[PDB]
Amino acid sequence: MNIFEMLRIDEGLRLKIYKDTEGYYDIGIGHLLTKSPSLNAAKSELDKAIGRNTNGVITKDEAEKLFNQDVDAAVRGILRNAKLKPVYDSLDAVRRAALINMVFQMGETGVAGFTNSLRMLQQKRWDEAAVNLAKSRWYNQTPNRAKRVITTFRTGTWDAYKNL
Ligand SMILES: [Cl-]
Ligand SMILES: [Cl-]
Repeated sequence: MNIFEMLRIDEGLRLKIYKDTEGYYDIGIGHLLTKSPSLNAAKSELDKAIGRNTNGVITKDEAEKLFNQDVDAAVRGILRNAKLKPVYDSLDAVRRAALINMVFQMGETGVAGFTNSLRMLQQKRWDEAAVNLAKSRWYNQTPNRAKRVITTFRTGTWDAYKNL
């Protein structure tokens, strides 16, 4: 299992513009196009992202390309963020993948806001961090997904994902 495989399980794969859990427009493997309510705004961002008149549809390759850019950007965003980098550098490989998952999902800014949890993770207080992470809108909105990432941070293993 690796980050790619992990996120591909959590986000799925759709080749046509779709609404995410929050009502925004995405395409591919959780690639956010626009937060705006217009399908046109979305088709426009989409063609601009792919570099061609897509007409709301892309291929698998195209989806994977966006995905690759999105993971890379997540990592790069963690590394340039003053609150995140330290956390990330203190973690083992599996748990680093759990932090990238939350960043890809919610943005660097969103994550950096989990101040108390970040500190606990940094301290290696697994169970405490898990309980703290759970007290969030994130967990309440997408509990199944949240449970997987939290277990990942709690255990340092890919158990929540083996079987999927
Ligand atoms: Cl893009
Ligand atoms: Cl969920």
